Amino acid sequence: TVTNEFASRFRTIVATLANVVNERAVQDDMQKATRSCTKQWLRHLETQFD
Amino acid sequence: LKKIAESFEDPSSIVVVLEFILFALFFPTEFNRIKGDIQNVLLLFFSRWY
Repeated sequence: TVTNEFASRFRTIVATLANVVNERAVQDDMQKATRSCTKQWLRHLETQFD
Repeated sequence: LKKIAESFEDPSSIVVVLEFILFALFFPTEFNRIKGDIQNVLLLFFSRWY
């Protein structure tokens, strides 16, 4: 395959987890920058897994 | 096509996609000769983003 099925599934896992952490962030009145930071760290793990 | 290692994490990775668009404009023929080897980059970008 052009794409690992394992990395794909982990990426959808981080899709769900990232939306869960964004929900949790907006509910808890967090600054947009720290949000950008957790979101970026999440993408970072996504590529490392890739 | 010379290899391009692009993970496509940050939005600014679009810089590389932009490069390809320019290549299909400034040199449509040479681009046609290496379209495909470029598509190998584009399906990474497209998998990751869409």
